[PDB]
Amino acid sequence: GDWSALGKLLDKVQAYSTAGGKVWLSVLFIFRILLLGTAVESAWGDEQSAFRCNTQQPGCENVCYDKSFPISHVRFWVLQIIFVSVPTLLYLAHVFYVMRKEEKLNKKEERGGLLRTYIISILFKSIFEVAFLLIQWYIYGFSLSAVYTCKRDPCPHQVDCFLSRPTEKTIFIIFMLVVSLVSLALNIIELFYVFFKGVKD
Amino acid sequence: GDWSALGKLLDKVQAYSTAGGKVWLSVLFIFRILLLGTAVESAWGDEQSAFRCNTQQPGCENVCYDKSFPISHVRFWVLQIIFVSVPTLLYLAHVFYVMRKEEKLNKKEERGGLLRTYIISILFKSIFEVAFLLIQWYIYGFSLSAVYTCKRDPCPHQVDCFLSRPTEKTIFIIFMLVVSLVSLALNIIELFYVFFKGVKD
Amino acid sequence: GDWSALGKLLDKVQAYSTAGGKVWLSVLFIFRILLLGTAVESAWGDEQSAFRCNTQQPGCENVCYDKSFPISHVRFWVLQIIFVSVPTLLYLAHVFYVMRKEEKLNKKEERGGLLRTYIISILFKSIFEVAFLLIQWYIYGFSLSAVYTCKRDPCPHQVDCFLSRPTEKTIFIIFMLVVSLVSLALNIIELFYVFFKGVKD
Amino acid sequence: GDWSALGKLLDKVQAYSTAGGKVWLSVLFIFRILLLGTAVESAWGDEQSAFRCNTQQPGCENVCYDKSFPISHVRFWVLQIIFVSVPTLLYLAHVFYVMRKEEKLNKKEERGGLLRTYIISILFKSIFEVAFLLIQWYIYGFSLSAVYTCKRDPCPHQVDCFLSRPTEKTIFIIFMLVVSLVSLALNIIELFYVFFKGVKD
Amino acid sequence: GDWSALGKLLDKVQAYSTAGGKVWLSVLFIFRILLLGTAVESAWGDEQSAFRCNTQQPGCENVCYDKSFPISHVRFWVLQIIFVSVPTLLYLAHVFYVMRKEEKLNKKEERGGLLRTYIISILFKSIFEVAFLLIQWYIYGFSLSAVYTCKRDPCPHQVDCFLSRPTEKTIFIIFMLVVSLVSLALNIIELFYVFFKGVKD
Amino acid sequence: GDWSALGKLLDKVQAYSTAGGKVWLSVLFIFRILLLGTAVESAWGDEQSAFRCNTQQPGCENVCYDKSFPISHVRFWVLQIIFVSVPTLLYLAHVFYVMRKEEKLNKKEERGGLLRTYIISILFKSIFEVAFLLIQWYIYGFSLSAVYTCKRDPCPHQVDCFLSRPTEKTIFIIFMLVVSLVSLALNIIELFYVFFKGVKD
Ligand SMILES: CC(C)CCC[C@@H](C)[C@H]1CC[C@H]2[C@@H]3CC=C4C[C@@H](OC(=O)CCC(=O)O)CC[C@]4(C)[C@H]3CC[C@]12C
Ligand SMILES: CC(C)CCC[C@@H](C)[C@H]1CC[C@H]2[C@@H]3CC=C4C[C@@H](OC(=O)CCC(=O)O)CC[C@]4(C)[C@H]3CC[C@]12C
Ligand SMILES: CC(C)CCC[C@@H](C)[C@H]1CC[C@H]2[C@@H]3CC=C4C[C@@H](OC(=O)CCC(=O)O)CC[C@]4(C)[C@H]3CC[C@]12C
Ligand SMILES: CC(C)CCC[C@@H](C)[C@H]1CC[C@H]2[C@@H]3CC=C4C[C@@H](OC(=O)CCC(=O)O)CC[C@]4(C)[C@H]3CC[C@]12C
Ligand SMILES: CC(C)CCC[C@@H](C)[C@H]1CC[C@H]2[C@@H]3CC=C4C[C@@H](OC(=O)CCC(=O)O)CC[C@]4(C)[C@H]3CC[C@]12C
Ligand SMILES: CC(C)CCC[C@@H](C)[C@H]1CC[C@H]2[C@@H]3CC=C4C[C@@H](OC(=O)CCC(=O)O)CC[C@]4(C)[C@H]3CC[C@]12C
Repeated sequence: GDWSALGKLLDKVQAYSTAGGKVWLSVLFIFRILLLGTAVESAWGDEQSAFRCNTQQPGCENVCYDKSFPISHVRFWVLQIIFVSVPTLLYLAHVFYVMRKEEKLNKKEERGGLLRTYIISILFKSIFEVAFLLIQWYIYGFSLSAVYTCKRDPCPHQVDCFLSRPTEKTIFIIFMLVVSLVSLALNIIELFYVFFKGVKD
Repeated sequence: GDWSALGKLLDKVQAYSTAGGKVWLSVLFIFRILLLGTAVESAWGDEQSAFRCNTQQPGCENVCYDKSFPISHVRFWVLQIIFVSVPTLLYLAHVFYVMRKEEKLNKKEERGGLLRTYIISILFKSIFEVAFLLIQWYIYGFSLSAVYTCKRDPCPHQVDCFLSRPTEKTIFIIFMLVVSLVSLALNIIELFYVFFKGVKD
Repeated sequence: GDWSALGKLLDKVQAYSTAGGKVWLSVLFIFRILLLGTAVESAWGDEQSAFRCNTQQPGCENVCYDKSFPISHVRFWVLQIIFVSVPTLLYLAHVFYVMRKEEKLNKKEERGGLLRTYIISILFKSIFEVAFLLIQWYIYGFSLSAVYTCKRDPCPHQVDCFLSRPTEKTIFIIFMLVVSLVSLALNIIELFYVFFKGVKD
Repeated sequence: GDWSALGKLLDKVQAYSTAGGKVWLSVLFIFRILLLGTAVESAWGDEQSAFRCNTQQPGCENVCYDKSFPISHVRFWVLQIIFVSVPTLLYLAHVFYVMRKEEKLNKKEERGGLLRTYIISILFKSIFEVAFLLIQWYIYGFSLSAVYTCKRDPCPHQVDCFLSRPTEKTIFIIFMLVVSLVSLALNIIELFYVFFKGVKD
Repeated sequence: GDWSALGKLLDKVQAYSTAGGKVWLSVLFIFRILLLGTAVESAWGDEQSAFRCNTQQPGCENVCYDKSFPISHVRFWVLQIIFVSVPTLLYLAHVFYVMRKEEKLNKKEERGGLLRTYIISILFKSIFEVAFLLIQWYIYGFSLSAVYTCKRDPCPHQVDCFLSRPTEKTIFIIFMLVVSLVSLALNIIELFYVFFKGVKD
Repeated sequence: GDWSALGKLLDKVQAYSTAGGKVWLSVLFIFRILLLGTAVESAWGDEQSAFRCNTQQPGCENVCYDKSFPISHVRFWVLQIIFVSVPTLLYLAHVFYVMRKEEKLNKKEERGGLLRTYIISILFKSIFEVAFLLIQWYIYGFSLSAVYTCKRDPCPHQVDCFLSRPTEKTIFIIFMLVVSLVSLALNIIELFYVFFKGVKD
């Protein structure tokens, strides 16, 4: 029977949030982490072993693979999720510490103080997710072709290379895209609601 | 001695369900997850290493494997199970939050409100499972042959490829099919019972 | 100090069982699962990598391996153990739920009802284990030879193939066989005892 | 504060044992399991990949490896340790159940009964460990040579094969041998003490 | 309900630290360990398997790889993080032991004593992190080129070698660099604050 | 709230030890185990796969590798740490059992007894660590060269072999050496202190 303080912190951290938004956002986060950890990781098990190019020059395949894939999508998604998860942890730690400070102050002596930080965290999450989506659109796009052309030294003129299981990777990319879009929509809806309620004072 | 609240939530979430259906559905879910995680995963350990085609052109085997298997069945099953498991988690979280809200309201002051969401969750589970079954029937069918014909560029005209342990994969596919059929039958029986009882008011 | 209810359920679920049979069956189950998970799994680490056939035709080894081994014994044993473990879990869940229902009924108001299901579970376990043993006898037998003859297309006429470490696999097969025989004997002894006691009323 | 019953069972199960023998036997068991699980397992990581024979006939190396090593020592040690650990678990379960039965009997009503089983367990442990040691002496001996001669079909006349890191395996075999000898000595000392005390009545 | 002593130790160990610095430093440490353990480790999965040099002499690639990479960056980062984490653990253990000693002393009898050690720990952390950064700058720099020249025996004159995915490794190196810079800035800010407050007495 | 007995045992087992030595020794042990388990294990991931010798005779590389490395350093370090950790566990178990015996004796009835064993454990730890260090100095030394000469049958006259990443292994060997030296110094300081205090009576 030592769950009262945890419940108190949980209910105090959810003051200004919508009744429905909490469950949707939590289950979306859980779905994202489960999908990232369970099966999509094995799809990128063989990123370079099965990658072959049609040439005889040794060492050309390494540089061609480097140029084709500047960074694997799995680690990009990991960075995205950790960067969208950090601000909530910061907010939780800050509110926990200030609550303990207030508890000590009231034990010894037996708007905007919190909403501003909440809005800052929400806008940071939104801007980070939209920036990551824009970067992914700019670098890789949202389609993969099984044939790639490589024109980097020391490979002569042009060479051809083939990827592995492009359809599966494309499907998973689309899934991550739609999940991120849903997350952005939920965050912007929450921000609109809180701002609309704050206008009415 | 901190299990009273968990038991209260567990008994409150099982209000309108049948006496017998709960145990059957729970053990079916446990059997499905155990079978998916324990042994069937190792059967797909070598999906592309042992896959060989009878040709000398480099790079043809990659595209032939891509065309033969647009998506591995294991990850399809993982997506199916997570999509049929999410709505129950949503329902549980929603009922937990509303119960906490009612507890706070009654502490400070010392049909269809829930059945509609229950029916929505049941119908969502049924439609998702039947849609996944229909998609699996449409794409892969329910039989695998050890010999496949590939007619994709840059392979000349037609080439032949061989899979690995098709009989074992076919057996596991049939097992998953019958498990899904049992799940659908249980869900439709529960829906029929609850609707029949609701007709009598 | 929250183990009283678990102990109550444990002692209530063991009403009609013999004093000695409980420990023997439990330790047999633990021994079986430990042996299956600890060391025998590594013996089947290389099932197809070390399997070689004496031919030059590409792709013949895959179909020959498929025909030689329709299904690996490890996954067959996993299916057998899960199918002999499910009915006990069903019985436990059912008795737990009915006990909670009776507790609620008696709180608000401050033979064959269970033996039939017990006998059904025992007979189901016995019939499933004997069926699995019969299937294993019919398909694989209980001996493995290091040399196998393959006569399947597209391999010409007949080819020869060699397995790996047949003696170790044979020893483990014999071990699993004797364990299953002991389990069947214990189950039939329990059934005989309970029926003999029920005859005397 | 729910450790009183566990302590009661622990002190009741250690009635007739020596004051010093308990700690020595327990730490010996812990040392054995830690050594088996931590580092010696990796030494047998490459049992067949690095095993090479000096021939050109395909498939001869498989049968030669099978004949050279009928069973890996690691799994033999696992079987030995599980077979010497089971009887103590049986004794603990039996004494726990009879203690619960006596507790229920005394709640409702508010030598050789145990020593015989104890001696049976001790003698079973001793006979099993000595039998395993004798079998290991009879089959593998206690020395490994880096060169082995194979005279099994279909290899012509005689062929030569080489093992991997024989010195390390020999050292670990000697370590397991001395640990087993210490265990046997401790068990026989305990049996001698208990019999000598029982003679005096 | 056994968390009071842990909370007491946690609040006593955070006496002289800033209100804001605690959460920032803790979340920075958590982010660092999560990034090190989650995804960056897999990027160095193939450090030597994919490393190829353009030559025919056997054994030259080993020495060229040894000369190119005196030590992998992952283990260097592990050493850095463990060396910057040890002093805080030492401080925590020391304060815990002295608090227990004082508790015993006061039970039986029913500035600079701690700040000096705190400052020592802070300066040790700062000097260790700056030393590690300087060493990394001196040895590897902060850029990797896909082509390397090797001039070590027994390779004739000069040979060329190619690395793998240099861009990803460079990105992760930059990430670790900026994280370390942030950590150093936070530590120096904390030291400046505590010294400035100690000047005023 | 069930930590009082554990704290009592912890404070009673630390009677004669120095105030400062406890934390230093504990953190040294934690650092050693963390370093052994975290990163140094992966450095020996490829001990035999990358080891190549300049010859054409099959099977010579196996015996040359066996002669070059009689035993891997990682398992030697594991044996060293387990052998220096066992005596403390023995002392803890013995003091726990005698404390329980005294508690039972005083409940029913409502120098050198411990220091000798403490000194025995300390001297055993010191002698074991110094013996392991001497053995490591005698067998492997403290330096590794990338080129090794092999003169064992059936290799003709002399052959040359190359190791992998010798610099990293040398650095880790030096690290383990200095850690062991620090441990020996701490143990001898503790022994000197306790003997000096015991002289004064
Ligand atoms: C070992 C794990 C399984 C449990 C211990 C860690 C948890 C207490 C932490 C880790 C990650 C946290 C989550 C990280 C991100 C978010 C998104 C966050 O989104 C919001 O709705 C914004 C803040 C709010 O409205 O509460 C809600 C909290 C949540 C689910 C956090 C809840 C608390 C979690 C589960
Ligand atoms: C770490 C794990 C082992 C325990 C912590 C998580 C559990 C509390 C959750 C995770 C998955 C949940 C299950 C996911 C899906 C379902 C199907 C669901 O199906 C129904 O019968 C519909 C709803 C109902 O009638 O209760 C019943 C609840 C159950 C078993 C859930 C029960 C609660 C579970 C076990
Ligand atoms: C995470 C694990 C280690 C603990 C949580 C799960 C256990 C509470 C369950 C899982 C598997 C169950 C076992 C599965 C099969 C059987 C065989 C069954 O056989 C019988 O004797 C028939 C029924 C009876 O007489 O009780 C006895 C119960 C037992 C050991 C079950 C006891 C309860 C177990 C250990
Ligand atoms: C998950 C694990 C770490 C804890 C849960 C299981 C333990 C409660 C069991 C598992 C294995 C058991 C051990 C298996 C074998 C033995 C040898 C046995 O040898 C004897 O001295 C004979 C019997 C006696 O004199 O008590 C003593 C008990 C012991 C250590 C057992 C003690 C209880 C153990 C640790
Ligand atoms: C099994 C794990 C997940 C929990 C058990 C171990 C923790 C109790 C320890 C392990 C590592 C420790 C951390 C290691 C390093 C630091 C940095 C340290 O930096 C400071 O702010 C300096 C000291 C202070 O101001 O408190 C703060 C404590 C913290 C987070 C420690 C807090 C306590 C931790 C989490
Ligand atoms: C699952 C693990 C993380 C916790 C359960 C096991 C611990 C209770 C044991 C396992 C290893 C033990 C350690 C092994 C070796 C030593 C060295 C030993 O060195 C001394 O200072 C000598 C004895 C003393 O002065 O106390 C101190 C105790 C300690 C840290 C032991 C403390 C208790 C430990 C952590």
